[PDB]
Amino acid sequence: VDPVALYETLDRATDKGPLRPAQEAVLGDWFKNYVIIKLHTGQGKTLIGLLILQSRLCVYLCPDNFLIEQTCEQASQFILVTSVQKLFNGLILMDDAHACSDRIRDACKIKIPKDEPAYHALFKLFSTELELQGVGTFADLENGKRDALLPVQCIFSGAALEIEPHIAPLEDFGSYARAKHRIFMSATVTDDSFLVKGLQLSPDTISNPLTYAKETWSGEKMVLIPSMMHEDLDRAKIVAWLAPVNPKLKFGIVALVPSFARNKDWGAYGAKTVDKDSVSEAVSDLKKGQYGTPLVLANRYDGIDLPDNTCRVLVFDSRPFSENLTDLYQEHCRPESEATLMRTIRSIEQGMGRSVRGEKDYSVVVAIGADLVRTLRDVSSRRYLSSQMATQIEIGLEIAEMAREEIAAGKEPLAALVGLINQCLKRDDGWKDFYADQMKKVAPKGANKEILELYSRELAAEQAYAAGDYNRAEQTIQKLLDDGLAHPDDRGWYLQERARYLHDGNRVEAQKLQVAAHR
Amino acid sequence: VDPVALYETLDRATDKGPLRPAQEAVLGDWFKNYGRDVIIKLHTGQGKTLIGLLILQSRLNDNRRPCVYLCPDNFLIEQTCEQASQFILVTSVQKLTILMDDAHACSDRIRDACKIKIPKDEPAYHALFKLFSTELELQGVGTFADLENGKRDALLPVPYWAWMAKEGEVAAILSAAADKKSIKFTWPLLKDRLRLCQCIFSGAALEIEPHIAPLEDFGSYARAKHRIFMSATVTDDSFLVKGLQLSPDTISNPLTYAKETWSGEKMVLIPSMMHEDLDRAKIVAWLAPVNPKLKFGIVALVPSFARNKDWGAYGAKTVDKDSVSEAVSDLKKGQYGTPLVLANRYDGIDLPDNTCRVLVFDSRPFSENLTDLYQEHCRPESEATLMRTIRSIEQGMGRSVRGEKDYSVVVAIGADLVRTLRDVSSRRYLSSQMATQIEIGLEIAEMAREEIAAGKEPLAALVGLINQCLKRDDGWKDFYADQMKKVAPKGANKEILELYSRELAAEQAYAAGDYNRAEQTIQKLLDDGLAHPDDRGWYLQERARYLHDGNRVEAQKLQVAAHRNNKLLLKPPTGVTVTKLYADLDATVSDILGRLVFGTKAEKFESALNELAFALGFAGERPDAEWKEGPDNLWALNDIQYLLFECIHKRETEQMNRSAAWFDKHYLGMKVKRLIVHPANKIDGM
Repeated sequence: VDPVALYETLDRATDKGPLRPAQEAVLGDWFKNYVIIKLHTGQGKTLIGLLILQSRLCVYLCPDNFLIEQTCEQASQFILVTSVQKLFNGLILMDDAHACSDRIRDACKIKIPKDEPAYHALFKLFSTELELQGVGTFADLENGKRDALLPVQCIFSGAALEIEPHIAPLEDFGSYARAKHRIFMSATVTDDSFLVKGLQLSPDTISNPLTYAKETWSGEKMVLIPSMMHEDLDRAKIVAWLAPVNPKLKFGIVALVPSFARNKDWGAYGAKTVDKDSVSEAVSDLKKGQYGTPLVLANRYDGIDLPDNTCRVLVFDSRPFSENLTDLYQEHCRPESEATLMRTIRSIEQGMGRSVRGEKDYSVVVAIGADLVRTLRDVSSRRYLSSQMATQIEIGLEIAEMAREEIAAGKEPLAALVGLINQCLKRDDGWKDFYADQMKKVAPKGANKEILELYSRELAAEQAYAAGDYNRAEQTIQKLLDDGLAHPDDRGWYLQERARYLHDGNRVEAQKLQVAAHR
Repeated sequence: VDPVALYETLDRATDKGPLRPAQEAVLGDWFKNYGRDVIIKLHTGQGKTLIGLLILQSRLNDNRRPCVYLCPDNFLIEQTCEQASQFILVTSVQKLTILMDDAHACSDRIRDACKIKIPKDEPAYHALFKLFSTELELQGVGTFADLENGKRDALLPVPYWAWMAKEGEVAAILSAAADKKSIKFTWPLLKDRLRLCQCIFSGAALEIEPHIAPLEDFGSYARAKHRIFMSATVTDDSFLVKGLQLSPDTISNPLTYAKETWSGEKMVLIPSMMHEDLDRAKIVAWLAPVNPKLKFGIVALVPSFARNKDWGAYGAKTVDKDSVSEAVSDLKKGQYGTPLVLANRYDGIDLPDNTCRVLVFDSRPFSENLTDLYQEHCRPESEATLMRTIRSIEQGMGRSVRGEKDYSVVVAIGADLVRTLRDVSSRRYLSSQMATQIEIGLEIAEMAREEIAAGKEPLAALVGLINQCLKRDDGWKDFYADQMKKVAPKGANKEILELYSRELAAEQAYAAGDYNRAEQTIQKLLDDGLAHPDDRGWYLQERARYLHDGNRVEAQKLQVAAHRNNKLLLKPPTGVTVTKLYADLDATVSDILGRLVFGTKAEKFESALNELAFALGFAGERPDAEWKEGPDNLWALNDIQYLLFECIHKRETEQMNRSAAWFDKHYLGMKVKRLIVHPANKIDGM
């Protein structure tokens, strides 16, 4: 049942030709051998997925329900697909593996808020581990605010009662771990080094992505970082520019924004401030040419398809801070740690994977905020980023250089920004060929072996602490520091991690470690 | 610029893959060569829109411009260049360096646009009727009265000698009618090229047409710098020589894909060769009333505007070639309750995927052109007649597919396609694809007979076979997947090309005034022995036809000899004197039985009432069509006994008087039984 040849048995629509060359190859390499099918989206990952889920003659998986009833239509234009909220139980394929890692993370955080009565039983019951330290800062959480940590496995914070381990406990999804092996998919822009934290699977075959030999470069992403062109284009200007209704544009806007408070900046101009399934409405009307109203989504940097003129402009408004509070509290506590940089970058990259879904596609991405700049400027963070991303980012940086040249030539920053968006929109060949020259810097890479190993140790520390063998966690962090894998601040923070692993043991050693970290 | 590499520079929509293997091979073959004329064939969905546009883009960017694809109709001007959004100049053929699609369809829109048709309502009919009132009578004393009484399909020519003798009077009468919708579009052409043409009368319309469509007159296509007449692999490309003015070379070197065998699916049905309880009288009872179950479009194709009545009475949506532009779009929406009905739409509609999974093909496409009916009268069995009817079969089934894994149910039901698709000689005039697809259609028809032999309802057997193509049946798919291995595309038979090219050159020679060079070319053809002896008489008429402009004595002797070979030809006013007169048998009698029914179209009725003599073994003639006076039908029952038939109101009483006087004049005192064509029996009628 061979997925390179037997594709010619599909009584496909008149609009459907052969396979891509890359599909011919990757289907063959799957077939001869059988993991991350890194390909530029628009190499027909839908078709690759459905042809593996034909060669299994066993089902798809995807972020969340809104798209999946739509995506099954290609089993009509060319076993039944299903979303990931189903089929698993606690006791093949997947798609957009980091984008769906957030959905499978939020399904771990079954928090319940403090106005539901269960907290008032929880707060006194759990008190024996937290009251001994927390009363020094009981202030925000006495009023129900979320801004305070509770100094108690799972984390606890001043907001809701919160079943949230540091790693997402997605192991409570059973058959995910049990099948012989299962293919993923992921755009080549993905930093798949995060998978061992985002999806827990182990470093080895994650380091060998299935890849066409000539797999190279794709997606005309004009990734504007206008926070490195001028402060006249700092974040507040774009909201007050692209949020109004403007049906005179021939393509969709969308905006991706960090919090439900900032819906009051975009929505001040009447944008369609949807929720996590009414997005279907504004995306479908943007397909149906209703280019009038910018769709806007809070804290959903992921799991949206916007092929071709459905979006030539995505506004990536600000540096993400998660739907989950532990991932936020660590941003305060570990401000230049590897964990914080990779956790942010894994979203910064995924928050650009929406507005391109074709191989020859073109797209403005505007990604803005000086804190986002602080996260993307560092060469170490472009080391975390994929080399396709690192190149596309650096091309974005060169466009910001040309934009600063234009402004130095006296061009008003918003009129230069309109000009730049004109270049990508109107297929300006002097821009397209410039971009084609610049793309020769692209080459693919495997997952980063430096980091998969450290994260397997950190992950193993979490599981050993969970498996009743805190001693093996002590050995893991000792071995980690002896190998020198920690960043200079983590050389302090790991004493607090060790202490958290040891507060169930001899209380005094962990206490001395915390005192040694507290400074 | 290079069409091998150009494809990957396309800003193509996310739903579009790479360049196909067939397209890339064929575009190597184009680019390593032509980058003036060459045919192509390429199966539907091999992307002839895509191929056509990589070529026309390729030409447009090396500044060799303008160059244009033709859509076979006005409907498609949007549906084609939509794929300049999904991936330039384009236009409908009725609006006109031109690199075709759908070669026979684009031929025919170039012919029917170049053909006068004047209906009985307008004085333009009656003034010409007054003009030719003597010579039409002297070509059918009987039939000349059925024009004023006005049966739709009584049919008379005006002879070449009549036409040339009254040239300026016709030109004056119809210049005085140059504004009418019956005349307006054709008029800049045939008002000048009079003598090359012929003119034919019927009791509902009259027509005027040249024997070769006047391509050289065109503003653009006549002066083209390159062409490539792409067509579906279904087409027998042999007909394009005269319709599109090819060399034999151009058609002889087609750029098909080097490893092509078969692609595209048509479940061609011939229900009239399954059972008579499945011929057109059965299929009448089922298809057009509204049905709730259907998930796919249905289009009824009928030969002419008068044939709408049955499906319209059952209630299918009787749109026309203009108003179809709505319903064909609502077939994409979901209008599946009510089928369309289209008259004479064997060409120019493209119905991809579920826009049509069922198409009905009612009857043998006797043209919107009287010229082809009267050449079916002059030459009922010639190569030209068999080609011009077989070609319309080969086009009509090509409506309901435009992909390669696309699929379709062309239901072709005619009682005369019985006496059309059977003959292997007639199936010479097909591509190897279309010939094989038709033969698989007859084996499929036999399998429907086997279902009826399993006692199943014949219509339900059709609904079953419909299911076997709707639901991608393992049976039909593997049955086809076994049988089509026999095929690769043909070139063309040089014997046909050379014959047809000499026919063309004879017309062009007479247009040059070299009537003698045309005449010699015809004699040369007969000395090469290619034409069957029954076509020889038409060629003697062809010799005489041009010679009448200046060598009337030999032309008259030739016309006498033409009449001696085949009497249904034109007969001169002087010199000629009246001389004294199992399944394939089932099919041919069924074509006779299908026409002899009382009140049928008169030409069909009379022709069946002549052929019925030979089906009964008598020697038959049509004196009103042969001797041009006297009875419409006359048989010798033996050399002393005869049988006679004649076409109740006042005016019809003249006919039996004249035909009696003719018979008593030429066949003096011979014994006869005399009949009149009426079912009425008071004022034998049989």
